[PDB]
Amino acid sequence: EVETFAFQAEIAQLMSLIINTFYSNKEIFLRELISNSSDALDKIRYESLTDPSKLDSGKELHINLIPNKQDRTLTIVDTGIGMTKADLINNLGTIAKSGTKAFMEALQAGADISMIGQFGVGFYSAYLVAEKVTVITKHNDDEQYAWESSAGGSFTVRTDTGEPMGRGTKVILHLKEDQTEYLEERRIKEIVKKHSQFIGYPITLFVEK
Ligand SMILES: CCCCn1c(Cc2cc(OC)c(OC)c(OC)c2Cl)nc2c(N)ncnc21
Repeated sequence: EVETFAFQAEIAQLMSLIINTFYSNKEIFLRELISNSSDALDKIRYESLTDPSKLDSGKELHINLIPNKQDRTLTIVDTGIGMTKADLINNLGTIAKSGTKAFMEALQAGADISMIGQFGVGFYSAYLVAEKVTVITKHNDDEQYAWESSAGGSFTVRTDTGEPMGRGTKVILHLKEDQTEYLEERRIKEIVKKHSQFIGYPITLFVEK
């Protein structure tokens, strides 16, 4: 069964703001996702010091950027800690609620959208460039799941019967028609070099085709 949930009002409201505000500097969505991945890889690495069995789902700690012009997707892959079902449905949105208030407050005071990351809600910057985001994730303690939202105030969760991923997270950005620049190799390299040059894991930019 695919299950459908309502975002908290405040989260829905943030997402509409990100979709609706005029803001040209959309490229910062990629460092927000990569930094989420880097945080997630730090977590698993730390947890495995006191529990080496946590890496039985895979030792390699890395980030892949995968463009696909044919599906119009950019996918951000990591082998970090992953998320559980309770993360996806409840936990993450509960934390996200206060970062959302603070972010929204700071924007009136003239902070700008590029600062979303300081408020723990940088994931939603994905909606600057994506018409739909699909999140595939596998935590050690749990099953593999697919979360997916086109905003509009709802999200879905189902158990994923697709490829098994070992441990980690794929964020599949289904790009808006006029955002296909983020599928171009030189563009991605440029942004990674500009905003994400000091990440402590290998980041592989896959090329087509
Ligand atoms: C915000 C901290 C943790 C959530 N998280 C995120 C960011 C994130 C945050 C969310 O809430 C604020 C969120 O809920 C809609 C989310 O969706 C599945 C993701 Cl994807 N990315 C990763 C990742 N690559 N690996 C592990 N955990 C992640």
